[PDB]
Amino acid sequence: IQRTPKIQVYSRHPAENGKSNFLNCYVSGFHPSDIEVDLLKNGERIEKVEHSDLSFSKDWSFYLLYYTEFTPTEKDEYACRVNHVTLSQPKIVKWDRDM
Amino acid sequence: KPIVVLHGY
Amino acid sequence: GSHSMRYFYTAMSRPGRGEPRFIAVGYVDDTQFVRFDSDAASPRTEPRAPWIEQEGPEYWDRNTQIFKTNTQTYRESLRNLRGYYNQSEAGSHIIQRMYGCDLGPDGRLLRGHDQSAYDGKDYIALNEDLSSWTAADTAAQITQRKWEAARVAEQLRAYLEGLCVEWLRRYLENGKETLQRADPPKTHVTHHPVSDHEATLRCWALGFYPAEITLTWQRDGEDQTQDTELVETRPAGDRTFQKWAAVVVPSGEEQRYTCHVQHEGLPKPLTLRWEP
Repeated sequence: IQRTPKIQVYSRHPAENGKSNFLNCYVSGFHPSDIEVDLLKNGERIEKVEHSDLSFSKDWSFYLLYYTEFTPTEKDEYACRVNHVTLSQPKIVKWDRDM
Repeated sequence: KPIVVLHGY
Repeated sequence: GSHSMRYFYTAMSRPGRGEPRFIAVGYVDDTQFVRFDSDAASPRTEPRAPWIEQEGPEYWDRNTQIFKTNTQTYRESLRNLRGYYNQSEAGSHIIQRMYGCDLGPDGRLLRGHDQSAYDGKDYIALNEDLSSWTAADTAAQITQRKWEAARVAEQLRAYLEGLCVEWLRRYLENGKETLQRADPPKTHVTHHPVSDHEATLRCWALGFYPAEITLTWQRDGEDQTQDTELVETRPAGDRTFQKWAAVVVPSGEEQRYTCHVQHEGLPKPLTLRWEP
């Protein structure tokens, strides 16, 4: 009855250190629709994170895009924290610039 | 433009 | 070439946390253009694409009226479906509805759609004939009987063949510079060594619209479908989409591998290789 979210963490543009960009967390393939998504900078929750309007795919599973403006560096670690009824603990997916 | 409100389930 | 309009309705009950929430969104192809949320401070139909903003006050008032009435109608429907399945008042439940029209590469109606799900399971659907219903179970049979009495299929056929197509063509003309503009993918191949004698070749496609794309890896001109990791196409946030396909190759054998890209925005399909 319930489906766990797929999670992708990525940037809008090719990542360049010192250049302004957008950090995306795409959650998809989940049911029910209730979901908690935060973007993290070095483990700390980023404020003013926006998201797309709730929609669903042909298989009825929901999807949402969470996003914020960010400037990537060499040492700053970015991640996406997702909580859903299907998960016993919040899932942390790190940002890999090659993914 | 959406369709008019249709009968409930 | 081909175009579609879809509305997506979601109604979710939440016992002990207020009345069920109703959300409606509207799409033309892969472009959302309207939204409604019953949870909003002042619930109203809001523009989500620049080309819809030109619609007059009558349009927006009519949209809002429809979605406000739907909010109430769907709350009643959730109460009914709970009863159809002998479910308690304690659990949270979801009704989803999607409907709309498809056009071919000429303008006329290709196919109409109206489908409903309850808790993510197919519940009731309008058949392609736009005249009959397919009910999933004995619960959905009650809904079917109600819908036959209220002439729902007939109303849907009239809408899907008429207003749906008319408004889609209007939106396609008003938003032609984006909706009827296919942006080709920017493509490249990256090389990631995993061990002394294996490496990952990743074929990237970026900045493309619409979302429809074919990315494939070939070895000696043969599709590597079973050995290719293909991520779900993802939104960049600027209307465009991203995708990659990856294959693990033996080191030194990289030039036996070709990535093939098919997209509407391209003058010709692309063949790419890793360039050291």
